[PDB]
Amino acid sequence: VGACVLCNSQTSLRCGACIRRPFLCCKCCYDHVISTSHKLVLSVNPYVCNAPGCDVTDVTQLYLGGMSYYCKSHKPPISFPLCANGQVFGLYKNTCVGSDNVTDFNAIATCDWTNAGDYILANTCTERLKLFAAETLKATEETFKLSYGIATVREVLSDRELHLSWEVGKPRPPLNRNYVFTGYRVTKNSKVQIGEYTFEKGAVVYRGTTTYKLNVGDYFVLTSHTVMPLSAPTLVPQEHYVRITGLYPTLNISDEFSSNVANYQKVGMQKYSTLQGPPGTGKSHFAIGLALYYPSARIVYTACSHAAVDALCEKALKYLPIDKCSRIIPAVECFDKFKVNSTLEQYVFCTVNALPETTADIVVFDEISMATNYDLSVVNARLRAKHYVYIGDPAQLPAPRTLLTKGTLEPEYFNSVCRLMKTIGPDMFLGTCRRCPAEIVDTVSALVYDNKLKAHKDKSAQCFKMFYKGVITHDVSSAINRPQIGVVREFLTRNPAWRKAVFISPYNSQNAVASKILGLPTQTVDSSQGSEYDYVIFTQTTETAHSCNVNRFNVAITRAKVGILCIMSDRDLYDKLQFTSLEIP
Amino acid sequence: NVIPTITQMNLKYAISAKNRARTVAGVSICSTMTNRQFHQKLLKSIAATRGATVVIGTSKFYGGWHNMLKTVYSDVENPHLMGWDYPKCDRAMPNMLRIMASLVLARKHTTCCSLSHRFYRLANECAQVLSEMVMCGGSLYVKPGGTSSGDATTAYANSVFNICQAVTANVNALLSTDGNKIADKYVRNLQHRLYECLYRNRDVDTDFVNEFYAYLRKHFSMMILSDDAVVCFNSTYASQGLVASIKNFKSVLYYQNNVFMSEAKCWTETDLTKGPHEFCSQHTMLVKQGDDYVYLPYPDPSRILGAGCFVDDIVKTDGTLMIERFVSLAIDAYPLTKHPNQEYADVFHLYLQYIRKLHDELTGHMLDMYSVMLTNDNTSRYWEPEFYEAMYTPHT
Amino acid sequence: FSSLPSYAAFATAQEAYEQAVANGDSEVVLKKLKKSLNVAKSEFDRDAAMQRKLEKMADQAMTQMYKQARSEDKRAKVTSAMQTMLFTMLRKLDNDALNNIINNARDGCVPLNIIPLTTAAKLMVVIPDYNTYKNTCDGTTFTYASALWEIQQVVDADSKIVQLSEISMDNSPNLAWPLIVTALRA
Amino acid sequence: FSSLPSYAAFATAQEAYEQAVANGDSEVVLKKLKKSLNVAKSEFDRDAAMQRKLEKMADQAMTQMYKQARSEDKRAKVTSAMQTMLFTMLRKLDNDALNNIINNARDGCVPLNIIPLTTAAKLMVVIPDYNTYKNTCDGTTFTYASALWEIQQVVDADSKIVQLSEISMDNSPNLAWPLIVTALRAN
RNA sequence: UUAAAGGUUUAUACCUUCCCAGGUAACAAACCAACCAAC
Ligand SMILES: [Zn+2]
Ligand SMILES: [Zn+2]
Ligand SMILES: [Zn+2]
Repeated sequence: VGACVLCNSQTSLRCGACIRRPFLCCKCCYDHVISTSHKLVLSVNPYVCNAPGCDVTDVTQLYLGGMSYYCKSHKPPISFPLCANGQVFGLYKNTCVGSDNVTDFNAIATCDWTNAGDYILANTCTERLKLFAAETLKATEETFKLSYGIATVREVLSDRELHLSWEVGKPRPPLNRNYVFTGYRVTKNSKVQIGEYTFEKGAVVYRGTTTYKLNVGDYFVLTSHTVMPLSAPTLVPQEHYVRITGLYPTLNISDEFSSNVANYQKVGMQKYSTLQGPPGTGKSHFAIGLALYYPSARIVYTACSHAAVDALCEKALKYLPIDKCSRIIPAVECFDKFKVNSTLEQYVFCTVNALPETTADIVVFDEISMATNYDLSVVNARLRAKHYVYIGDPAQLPAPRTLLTKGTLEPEYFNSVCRLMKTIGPDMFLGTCRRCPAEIVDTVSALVYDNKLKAHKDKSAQCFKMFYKGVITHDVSSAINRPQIGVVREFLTRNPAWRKAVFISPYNSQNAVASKILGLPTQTVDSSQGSEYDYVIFTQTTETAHSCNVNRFNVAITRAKVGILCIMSDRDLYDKLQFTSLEIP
Repeated sequence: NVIPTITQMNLKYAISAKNRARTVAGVSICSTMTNRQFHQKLLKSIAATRGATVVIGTSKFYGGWHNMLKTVYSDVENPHLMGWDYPKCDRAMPNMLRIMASLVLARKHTTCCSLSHRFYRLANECAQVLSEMVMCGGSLYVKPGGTSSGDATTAYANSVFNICQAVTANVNALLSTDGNKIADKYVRNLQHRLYECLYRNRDVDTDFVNEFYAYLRKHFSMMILSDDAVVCFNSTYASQGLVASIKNFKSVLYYQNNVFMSEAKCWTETDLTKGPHEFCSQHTMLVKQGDDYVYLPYPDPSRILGAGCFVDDIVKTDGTLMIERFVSLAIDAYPLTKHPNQEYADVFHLYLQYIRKLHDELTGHMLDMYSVMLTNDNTSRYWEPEFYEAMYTPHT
Repeated sequence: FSSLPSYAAFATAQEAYEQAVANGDSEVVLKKLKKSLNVAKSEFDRDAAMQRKLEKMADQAMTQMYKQARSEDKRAKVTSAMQTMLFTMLRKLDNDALNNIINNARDGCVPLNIIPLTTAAKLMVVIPDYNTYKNTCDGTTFTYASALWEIQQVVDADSKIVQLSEISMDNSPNLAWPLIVTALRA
Repeated sequence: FSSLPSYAAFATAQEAYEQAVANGDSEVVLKKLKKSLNVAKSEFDRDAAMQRKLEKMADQAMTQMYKQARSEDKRAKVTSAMQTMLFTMLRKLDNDALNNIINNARDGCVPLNIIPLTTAAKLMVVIPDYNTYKNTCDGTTFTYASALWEIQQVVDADSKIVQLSEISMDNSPNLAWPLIVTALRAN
């Protein structure tokens, strides 16, 4: 028993081959079986022929008799077909409205999540269909993770280097930090976890969360978890007020916090607020600023990853009372300076998949660009708050979509919050960028920020760009441009002060080669978000859509605080780059 | 051959009036098969006979209770009613009497089995239902004796043991009487020949066995069901010490059962227009129906109300899913309408009204929500007294 | 059984036979109007029989299934229904000794062991703050479970002892607050 | 029932019937016409009532032998289970301390109740109270069945470990007290 | 009011018997499932 996903009509008929088993009203279920390949009908019992040794599972061939369901070959004389008169017999048959068009639901429930069109339908459909699309996309990702083979430690060549034998007949997952494995210790009759691990080409260089002395026998698989049903929408209904509702602003605020006071009042004027924060603008400065601005308000800080919420705790520890703050951790080393698992504390810090069921005066979403409609819906089902604050940036990276192969996911399709602010504009905006010099700011303001991003620093004259195709080589799951690295090596010899820089690239293999050749610390652009360095060296290494991602490139070259060197393969972004150009040595 | 087996010790979960954790015996399958291939045919005849002393298999509906009570009143001179119950029948019964019951049950194989076959069947029975090895909570223990409730022939063996105890009580009552004071020549000669046949003869005398059986049937009429018994006896002979009284039962139990019985288990009735005080936990009341006075059994109303209020599974807590549960209870509680006490009839009337309310509630969840009507007309008789009155009328 | 086409056939036959009987036409001709008439009930009182059995299959199929949607749903929500029923009956009982501890436990005061019935045994209670300490304990007495219990010991959450006169409001924060209190029934 | 031969005869008789009825020759001619179809409706009767009642028995036969096959597979499963259970419980027999005591029997028959008494290598005592613990299982080593046993493990009713130092007189009321003490036969 | 009986097949009508179909009701026997009571 449930509610029809297209009608909200009470129903018990679930599409049997449809992975999330959604409740479909008799008319809706009839259309879903007659217009797709879904032929299994699940009700309280299945509408499967209960005759011995029968495989008939299509409802349009089934007849109800006596007290059961039979195929035409096995049916008794007296019956009426389960599929007749434009509806399927079942619970709540009379109370049924139906839908004029079933195309969107069919497209979402039949898609393999490999096309950008699937995501555009998922993020542009109705709220209930949005929820179903989120459920089926996460379930499809979870099952696809199981499609990868088992990697077992055959030989431990040294520390930080292993030798892995892979399962036959199954694909090997790409070796990058986006694929987090888990070890398993061989026992008498079962297996036990030995931690979470990441892998990279060497042999294979492994980086586990907890150091161990693993030997021959340990194996790694990508951990999967049960996909929970959704009930709450991705966004609560918008409400606009004439006064600040449920909050009391402080009468004494510091000049560190005065710039956002007007934005702190707008947070009180609406049910939910969308906030865009450029690199180095003080997104943590703002969100923790709402805490002191409303001292009596109970605020829950939530984020998708452990890293961001800990960074919020780090900035909270700098400005907020340690006794009133709490860090919720499920039963990964994270923030451990607040009291652990204290739901009823005034200031609660936790991630999406571990938030408890509670209420608060304000709930703070950080890093909303990596958030999906699933994470949006889950927390709203967990937290009921008077005010809702979404902080993130469309011009920054999204959560990776492994199944996506065709097309590029525009920011206005990452999630519901990203869709509004990319269309109706952000509710507030901080126009001051404090980290990068003006030249990076002016380049990234025109590219993605509508020229709305202002710089706080002046021009640094250490932002340097070079156009160099080089030679691109490909390994199993990444790309390498050794001549691009060689140019950087020649640059370092003539500019020894640039050896304090951090090497960044959109490919892990490029970082692996550059680390041994240059010796600089290496970071992928996806992992570099939320960090900062004085100098960085960026190599595009390709001209692919992965490297030319205007959200990624915004993230890539903006991790430098003083100076930057960009070896570019794409002419379009090179021309957009307002840096001082060089000639190839 | 001999096949020792293991019988598991399960723990029951049911409604009761005293806090004892009653347990039952999960006997194995081989013993079940081999004991069936004997006592299926032995006992299906017992369960299908009407008018005998053992009333196993006789229903109380459609006038069965009246027929049984009138049969047990079969021509007694100065009738009184008496009843008793053994304190611990299963856990204190000696092995000798169980062996005796098994032997009298196997007496029916005079043709199909030779002596060796009978002995080995008896050995198998003694090995797996008398002194078997019981598994109580994951450990094996040796059973001292008694009887295992959960085998094929528990009730019939209990009936045999009950009849044996009654006959022993009668014999002890007759042989212990003075004898010089007995004023009836026939009874004095009966006593003399009873002593001769007990302690002066090594072989069975069928003539005196028939004579004494006729005497017992004439003056001491029994009705036996497992360990329950109701007896109609000549009061004058019992007062004179010529048939077994209740103290004769107590002495026999004391010296042949290692058990002392008290008045909490036994009762007497001097007016037989009221029926037995208790038999199978049913009270008997003489009512009038259709120009005839009949006997109807009614239960303790507390039992019916407790069965209504407390349930085994949580699904039974919702009335609409289990309505036949209340129909059966109303069938069992109908005879309370005739009781002089008003609350007893109020129980049955309350049950009928609750059944009506349950039917209306079931109809409402349907019509309102998923628009369908299933009231029918065969349901309307479930809250009328005719359907239940027909259960106690002798026409089937 | 009115919305069927062979109903229209039966109606035509009935009209024809009514005309034949009201007219008194012939002997064999009206036999023809009763030949194709009594058969019209052989494809009516039949096709309106299987379908009429089908309908009662329906109403009662829709029934063996609402009560399973119901049976399998009811045994999946026991843990909240039982608790709500418990507290509804407990509130309906309206006993002072039960209500006192109900309110004490809803705000601050939970005992650490079964409340003893004898006049000797020990009782250990948890006091979370001073506000409850005012309501319950007054001096060397302790009113709880509608009974009087003399305190023999009060120790803070850090397992350090505390005396029965320091406790006040000026050492408000100079006391750890999850005080535990030991008492004996009077 | 359409691929039956009598359908063709019924159809051709009916076709001639409708053709001559539209023609409408006479009763003297249509008598044979309306008798041939009246016997063709009787033929298709027979053979169609000789067929649709065999589809029931064939279906019943298929179901019955389905059921018998299922039973015959379950029998093999239970046979394998019983045999493997016997063979795995035989391997704990301690086939050296049992052979010696068996060989000393005059006939080879020994009572069952003395087999675990003189051969088993583990003893598990169950203790209801401390006073019974004092007289039976006192200390780290005790004696029973004319043998000496040494304690290795003690658990309470909750199957949690208890050290031998916790079993005192005054500390007894703080223990679940069907204590299970397991020990090995020492030599 | 129209000699008699007998003869044949065919058409019509009635009655009777058998057989083959279709529906209604009853009775019983089996099987399956849920529930209640007693020792
Ligand atoms: Zn589907
Ligand atoms: Zn619908
Ligand atoms: Zn089938």
